[PDB]
Amino acid sequence: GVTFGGIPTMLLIDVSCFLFLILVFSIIRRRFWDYGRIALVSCCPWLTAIFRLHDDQILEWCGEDAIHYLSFQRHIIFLLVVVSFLSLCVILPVNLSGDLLDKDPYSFGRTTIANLQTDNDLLWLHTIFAVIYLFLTVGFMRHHTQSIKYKEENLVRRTLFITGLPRDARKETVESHFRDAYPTCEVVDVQLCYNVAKLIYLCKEKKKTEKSLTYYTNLQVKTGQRTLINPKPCGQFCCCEVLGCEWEDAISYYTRMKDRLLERITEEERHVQDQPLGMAFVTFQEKSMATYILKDFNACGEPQPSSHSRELYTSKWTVTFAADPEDICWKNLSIQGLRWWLQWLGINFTLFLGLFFLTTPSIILSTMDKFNVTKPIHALNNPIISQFFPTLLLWSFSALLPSIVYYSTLLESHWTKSGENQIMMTKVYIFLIFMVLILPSLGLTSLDFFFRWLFDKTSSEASIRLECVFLPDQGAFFVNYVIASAFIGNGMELLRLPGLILYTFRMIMAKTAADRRNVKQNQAFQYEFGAMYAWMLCVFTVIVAYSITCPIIAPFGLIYILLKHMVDRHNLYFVYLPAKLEKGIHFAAVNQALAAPILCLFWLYFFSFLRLGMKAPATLFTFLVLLLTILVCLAHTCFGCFKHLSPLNY
Repeated sequence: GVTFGGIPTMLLIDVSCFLFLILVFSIIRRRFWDYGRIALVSCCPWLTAIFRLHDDQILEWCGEDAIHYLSFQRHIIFLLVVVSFLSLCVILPVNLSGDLLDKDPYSFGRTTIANLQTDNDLLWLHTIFAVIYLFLTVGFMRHHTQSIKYKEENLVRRTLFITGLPRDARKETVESHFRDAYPTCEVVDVQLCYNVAKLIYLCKEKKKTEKSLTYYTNLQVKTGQRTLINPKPCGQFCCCEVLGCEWEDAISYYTRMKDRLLERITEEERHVQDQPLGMAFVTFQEKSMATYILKDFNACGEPQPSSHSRELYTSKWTVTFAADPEDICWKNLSIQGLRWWLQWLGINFTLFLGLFFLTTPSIILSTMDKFNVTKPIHALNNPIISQFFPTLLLWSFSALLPSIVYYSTLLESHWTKSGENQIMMTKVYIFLIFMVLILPSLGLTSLDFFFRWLFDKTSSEASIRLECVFLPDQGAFFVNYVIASAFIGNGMELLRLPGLILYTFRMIMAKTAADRRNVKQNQAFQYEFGAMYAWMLCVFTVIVAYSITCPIIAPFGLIYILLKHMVDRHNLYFVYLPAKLEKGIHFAAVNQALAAPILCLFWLYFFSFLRLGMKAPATLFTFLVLLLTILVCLAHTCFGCFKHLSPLNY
């Protein structure tokens, strides 16, 4: 646009959408069955509960994982404050002090690294600031890691989760082994695991039926008469008497349902003892001896046999440090061995095969156009559904692709919630870093095209795609992306429109008023750390990568992180029941945060390669910094994934 790269108009549109979303949420928060405060049922009260909520209140009402998440967000806020100061006060004047682009005062290109000549000997300032950004990111994330570790030392954990037991072991034999082979440890109790998933589900259904029964008994006794109900999907409505939907006594119906639940309960009680899960929860009297056994097993095989060794297949065990009882997924704890791995290689391999060729909405849409999918629509339908259907399709594809990557991890079974969240964070962040940042920056549309251009080796007339990175339209595109994530993205995260749709569908498809109450008290679910970390890290990566190339994205990134911190302080309390995950997802998020300074260094290395060329001083300096910061971080990942093998860690 003729204005500042479309930033004024797009910012006005996004802030208007944010205000409208705030208005809609303020209207619907308590009216839509307390959807905006759904975790509390499991003068703006919601707006003043994020500026008055202390950290001690959050530590109690949301867990220590929420505290770690909010401390990470606050550290990112401070880092972005420092980055915005440095950029806006040094790099932006330097970029504006250039004549390589048009002299229009209201021009976005003037505020980019492309405005400076190759012989200005001032791109050294940009490279030095890239190194400074890397150092600042490392320092702030190490401060956050120090904060996590002080809460990671005790953990009051003494239970060890052992898998690989034969389906013939007993508590007596397990205790006999742990006594005969390790005389210095005091075993409290061994809890063999059985396939208690259907049993738990039926127990929960029985409890819900019990609450419905007591509701319809208290109501009956207080009103002096019973209540008519119509058990059928969408049976509350259509008061006209029709066949199929009949009005039947509530007390008798709920009593029959409770009796059937009880018969299934006792049948599953009988049948659950015949399906051992080949696992055990051995809890010791001291974390010292628990860690001693953990070092004995996982740190090197097992160099201490016992009398009950062959009968237990001690060499086949996999002793872990266990997890919180409420983060263990007994529903999908029953898949082991070659399974969960055939499923992993059937889910994630299919996802990789699909995404490798259809990573972006652009390539997905262009495939449809080539295969004459949009031809029936675009035959002759007036200009409206011709210029608006393709853009409507691209937004939809964005959402759907992120969401499919997400669900391949809501699948994958993932025995523990902490294990599910860490893999989800890794998969979603890696996919987003390519769908959002790398491929659109380079002008590509899929990972197949990315690797075809790379050839896995520097060859041919390359380094032309490395100009779409620094055009004064890619920078404005990502500035507008950060603005949208700041206002539209955070407004939609506050509103939770798809969740509201599903909640309304569940409520309307409820048999009775008691059935409408069990939905309200069970709608709230644990906060999706990892799922939210990946999005936050993706936007942060965009901000940092384009913080020097275009020193205008920094204030908008600061605005985005402030608004996201507010929205997450709101959602962790009014919504999103507390989660008890292992303190490893936070470390993984800290490790994945360095990809943003790494990609900033990549951007500046690309610029140096384009202008000064290979073997130039600035280019070689940036390349050396990139190689060092990647090897240090890569060796930092091969350290964590192999730390338990070191006896020093124990």
